[PDB]
This record gives sequence, structure tokens and C-alpha cells, in this order.
Amino acid sequence: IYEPRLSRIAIDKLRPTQIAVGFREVELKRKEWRETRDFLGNHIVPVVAGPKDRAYLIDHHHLVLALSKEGVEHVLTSEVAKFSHLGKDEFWSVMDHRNLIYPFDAQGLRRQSGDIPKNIHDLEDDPFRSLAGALRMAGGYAKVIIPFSEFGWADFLRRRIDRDLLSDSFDDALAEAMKLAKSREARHLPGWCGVE
Amino acid sequence: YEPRLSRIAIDKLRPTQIAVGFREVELKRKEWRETRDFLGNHIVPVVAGPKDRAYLIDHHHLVLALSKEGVEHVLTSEVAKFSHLGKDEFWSVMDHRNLIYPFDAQGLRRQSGDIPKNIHDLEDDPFRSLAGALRMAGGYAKVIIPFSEFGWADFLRRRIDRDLLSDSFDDALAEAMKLAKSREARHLPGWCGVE
Amino acid sequence: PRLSRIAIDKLRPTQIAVGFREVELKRKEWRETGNHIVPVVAGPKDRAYLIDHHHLVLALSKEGVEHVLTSEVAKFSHLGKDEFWSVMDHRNLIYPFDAQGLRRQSGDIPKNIHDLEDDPFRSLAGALRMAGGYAKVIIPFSEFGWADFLRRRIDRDLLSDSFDDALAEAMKLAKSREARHLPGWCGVE
Amino acid sequence: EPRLSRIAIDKLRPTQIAVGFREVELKRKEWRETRFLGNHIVPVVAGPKDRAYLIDHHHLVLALSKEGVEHVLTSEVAKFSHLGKDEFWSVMDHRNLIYPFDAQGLRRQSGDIPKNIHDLEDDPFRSLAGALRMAGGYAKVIIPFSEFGWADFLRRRIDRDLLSDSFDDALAEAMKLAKSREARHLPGWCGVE
Repeated sequence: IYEPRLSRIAIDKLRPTQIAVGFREVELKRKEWRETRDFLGNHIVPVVAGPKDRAYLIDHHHLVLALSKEGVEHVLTSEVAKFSHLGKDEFWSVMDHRNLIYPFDAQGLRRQSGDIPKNIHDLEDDPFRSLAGALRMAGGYAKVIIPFSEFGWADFLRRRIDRDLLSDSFDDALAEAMKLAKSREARHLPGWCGVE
Repeated sequence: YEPRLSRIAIDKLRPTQIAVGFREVELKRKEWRETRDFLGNHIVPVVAGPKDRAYLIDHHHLVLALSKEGVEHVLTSEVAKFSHLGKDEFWSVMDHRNLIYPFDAQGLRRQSGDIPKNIHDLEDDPFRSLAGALRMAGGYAKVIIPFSEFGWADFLRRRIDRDLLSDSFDDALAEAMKLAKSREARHLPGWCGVE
Repeated sequence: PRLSRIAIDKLRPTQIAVGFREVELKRKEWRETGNHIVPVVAGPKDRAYLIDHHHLVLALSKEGVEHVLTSEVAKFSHLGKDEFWSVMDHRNLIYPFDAQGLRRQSGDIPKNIHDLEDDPFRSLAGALRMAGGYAKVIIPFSEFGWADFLRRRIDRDLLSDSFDDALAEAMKLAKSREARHLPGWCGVE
Repeated sequence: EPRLSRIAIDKLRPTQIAVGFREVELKRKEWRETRFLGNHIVPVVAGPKDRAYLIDHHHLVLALSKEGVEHVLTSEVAKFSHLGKDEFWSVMDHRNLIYPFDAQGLRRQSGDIPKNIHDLEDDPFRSLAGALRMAGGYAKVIIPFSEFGWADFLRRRIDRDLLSDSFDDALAEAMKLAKSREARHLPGWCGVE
């Protein structure tokens, strides 16, 4: 019986696997959606079965918060791994070990597993996460297969662009980021894309 | 942020490989037959190709099983879009990315042109069946390398008489096993013996 | 990539613990018997960071080897300390866990090779692989994944007192559906 | 746990058919003033017989060869010496350590891989692709033979004449291309989304 299957869960029941997202990206998703008119072809979101019966969301937090904020109750899911034989301790370890969690808060601090929110509606806003998204969307770096590429870019920017620039003027913060992305200083980042 | 759910008729799915192991197909059939919306149904990865064509990217054993059991459609998920490309380039892109596997039932390389266009035209590669069976018996580990099993099928086809495989499969499996465990097979993915 | 050289006592580790039994075994090879090359990452200062082979490099150190060839596989020396560890972590090139599998912070990663803490479950998982327990694999820190699984299921005391006994137990857990979720699992499906 | 050795570069067996000569000419001029305690180590597979197969860096070794460097350090990173020859190529292909495409992008049998660096064919588009990445039109990436996939995309869209008779027009047309929607599917793509 050869693999993943469609299922269906209440968004209020998904367990997050990261502490933060960029609310700006969330809000853009919510516009797109607010402005589009069976089950074919809604979003499917990948998930892992954890302890008790719980499903842990593995990607697409922005989209899931967007949908949740739009009043959408359910989302299609596909279980891509089954760890429900583990206790909770072991589970988080295995997840951590397999790079399926990202316990970093809105100001980029490593935090413990227990600090990972239990409901989606508790994600924190990481404004550098939004900046790093927009940067990519602008052509500042490439998508790469590395997990949490964006969060790497967000940490780079956060040490280099003033938060006050970012709330004052997003596009000027973006313009800065764009000057930095291209500099030799960002050379060590995944997806880096400039003159050698 | 992106993936959506879709459907095709299986007769419209375009394969990306030439052979499968028919024993493994029959086991998947036997199962399906024996399990109890659209919730519960199988979903398979697919790349958008030239004209409007969906190309199945993994799970050929399952797709053929399902097709041989009469099942008319399957749930899919576009995971890449190359409809902007023309035929030649698409095919080349496909290989550059190892989304294709054009080796025939006797393990020989062929040209994109030789890839079947229905699931129903897949050849039987019996050493691919032996490799699956060897994995399930715990002769080596699953591993994320694409085509791990076919790499094993090749090892075995250089070493185990084809005939033995029809005469006694369990004998072919025991042979496979004693090779899986030895240093001869150490270069293979998922290798699992004494160091 | 091109080739260089440091004193071993100058190499910066990137993990807290290694399996001391495995280290002792590696000695006995090198001892009972084409120099060794080892990948390193250039960080803050000219400074060299060892990205693998801690067991082997420590074994060399304990045998009195002064130096070791090395191959620099990445510069990060334009970064401060902090950004550096952050990057290392994101790149998964650090394993900041101690002898009991406990997450410690990047600053608690030791500065010298002989400051490596001993984890016996790393040693047991080591041995389990060599015995056909599970498959070498591309996943990073794979043996530590196995050491965590064992450490929750085999008495530390049994491990310290009788290694064969622990390994027989580990063998039996390795082939069982409880281990199915681990990298390299090799059991009857 | 790898170890070092050297080989005569004649004795090293290649693993692809083509390199970009413009890229080899470059590595030669750069190399030219610098100035074994810090030489180059290059990754190699131990093959059937005692033969050693170059795993990357053909552009570089060709450059050495052509400045009369005789040996090179090497790190044996895989051992396939227990295999027959036929098996050996097949495992090579399976692990994507060979690139049997000639200077035209055309797929050739593994028999047609040259047995000496000095027979590497010139793929002008490979050189374009190298200069393109260097201009920052796309990005390095963990994927196997990326530059080549970009050679193959440019080879389809910019006639050969512009390459031989004017490198930079060529570089420039390449750049407008690497930023467009048209290249979205390439690894490293970096244009506006």
C-alpha cells in the first residue's frame, strides 16, 4: 500500500513546528486568497504524525496562518512520516535531529522545544523573516534545498539593518537588503548570487 | 504557500521510467484488494510537461498496481512545472535532475524516446523485484538516493543467474541476502553488513 | 580547495562529545600499523574548525601526533563569533550536545580536542553500525541519532559493565519496528 | 577517514568529455603567479585496476597540465576497485559521478569518455555558463553539474557566432536571459518572482 495519502484536519488542531513567521508575508497571502473566487484544488500541507494523535505542520506556516486568519477551518494534509510510537521527549529530539523544527523566536533567539507554540494562532511576527522573503521574491537570492534558507537570510539582515528602518520604510529596508545580498559579505549564505 | 491537489486518469499519466518489478506490483495489488472519500486516497508526485502532460515522478509500482486493479484515477500534486519547455529541452532537463530512469528490464540505458507513454507499457525487471524483496527482508536500508533499488537490481543481475530467479525466488532471495551482507556490496546505498 | 596543516592542539572542535571506546579502537588500528587529511572550516581569526572525524583526530592526539593535514572546505572568517555559530548551526556543522545527549549552547563547545566529553552511547552506536546493525548514511550526525535512541532504552550501568551484553540488546532493538524511524534502519518490513 | 596521495596527471582518468576553454585559460592566468605545503588536492575515486578517476575540477586540472605541472595531490573519496569495468561505469552513472556529454550537449556512451585530461573537448557554452555565474546571474547550488545545465539552456538560445566573435555581447544576452521567467527552472535561478 505504497505511500502518502490524503487527509484533512482542522487548522485549530495542527501543531506548529516553529515560533515565528513574517506577518507581512502572512498578510500578502491573505490578500491573494481574499481575492480568489469539491476538494480539487485546495492547498495540501505536509505533516508528520506525532505523539497521541497529533499532526505537526512541517512547512507552509505562513500559508496556514493566512488561512486561519481568513476564517478557513480545515486544510488538506499528507502525512509524510510517522513518529507516533515515540514519547514527547524523544519525539522532539528526533524532529530536531531531522531538522523539522525551528525553535527560534521573533528576534532570532534559539529557544527550547517547549517554547514552540501549540496553536498556529500563537506564531510570533518575525519582521526580518518578511524582509528575507521579499528579498528573495525580488531576486536577491535563489531558492535552494537547504531547510530554512530564509531564516538564514533573515538572521544576516537582522544584524545589519536597523529595525526602525524596517518599520519606517519597508522598501528602503528592502533596498538595503538588496545592496547587501549582492555584496561579497553575503557570500556564505545559501542561494548567494553576486560577483565573485 | 503553493502545492494544490489534483486528479488525472492513470491512462493519461506519462511514465518517467521504463521497467518495474512485477512481483512488487502484485504484492501492492494483493494489499489494496485487502484494505477496507477522497480522504484516504493515494497521492502521487507529478511534474508538468510539454503540451498539457503530467509526468509521474515516483510510485510507478503503485500506479500500475492501481491501474491493474481497475482504478480509474489517482490524486496528484504538481511539484514542478516545465510546460514552458519544448520536447528536447524538457527531456534533457528531466535527466539533469534525475526525474527520469530510462533503463530497460535488462538494465540497459535507453533514450528518452524509449520511455513508455502508458503505465501499461512498463516492462518487468525481475531483478528489481528481487531488490525490493531483499529490502523488505532487511538486506539493506531505505535511503533517499533516487533509484537506490535499481542500483541494487543491477548488482544482483550481474551475479545471480536469471533462471534461478524463476525457478526458485526464495533461493534467489537467499543468494541476494548473502551478497547483501558481504563486502562485495559495500559500495551500495543502504549497505548494511559487518565492517 | 587546496591543502594545508595545523598542530592538532590548535584545531577547533564543533561537537561536545565522542565515543571514547571508538576512539580507543581507532588508536589500535593506527597503532598496530598516506597521511590523514581532515576537513576543516576557516572561521574568526585564521582559526580552523574541524567538521568531522573527531574520533580519529582525538585518537591521533592521544598517540602523540603533532600535526594533521587538512582541507579547507569553506571560509567564514569575515564573521564575528556570534554570526559564525549561528551560521554553523544553520549549516548543520555543529553538534552542541553533551555526553548525556543534552543540548548545550554553542559557547559550551570545547576549545581543544582533548576537552571532548565521552559519550558511551555514541560508542555503542558506533559498534552497532560495525556489526551490521544499520547502514552508514548521508544524514549528518547519524550515529548520534542512534545513541539517543539507545540511551533511552538500555541501562547506563549495563552498558558500562558489559559491552557485549549491551550490544546484543542494541542489535535486537535495531531490527525491531521501534527503530523504524531512524536513519539507516535495516529490518524486516 | 581519507588519506592523501599524488598522481601523474597523464595517469588520471577524466569523468567528463568537455570543459570550457575560456575558463581553463582563466585559471591559467590566475594560477600564473602563486609563487606539498599548500598545493591542490583534488577528489578522486579508486577504480577498477588501480586507475584513479577525477571527480571534479576538470577545468582546473586541464590548466595545471597546460602549465606543465606533472603531479597533483588527491584524496581518494570512494573505493570501487572490487567491481568489473562494465559494472564500474554503471555505478558511476548511478551516483552521478560521470558527465558523458560532448561539446555539443549531446549524450554519448560512457565508452566515449577520454582517458587522459589532454583530450578534454571545448564546450564554449560551459565557459559562458562559468562567466555567467561569476557575473552573479545565478548561484552555486549542491546539484551535480549545474554549470552544464546552464550551458545546455544557453546553447539553445544564443547562436555560437556570438560566443567566439564577441564574448561580452554573449555574456550580456545571457544575463537578460538568466533573469527572465524563461530560466525559472534552472538550479540557482535568481530572477524576479
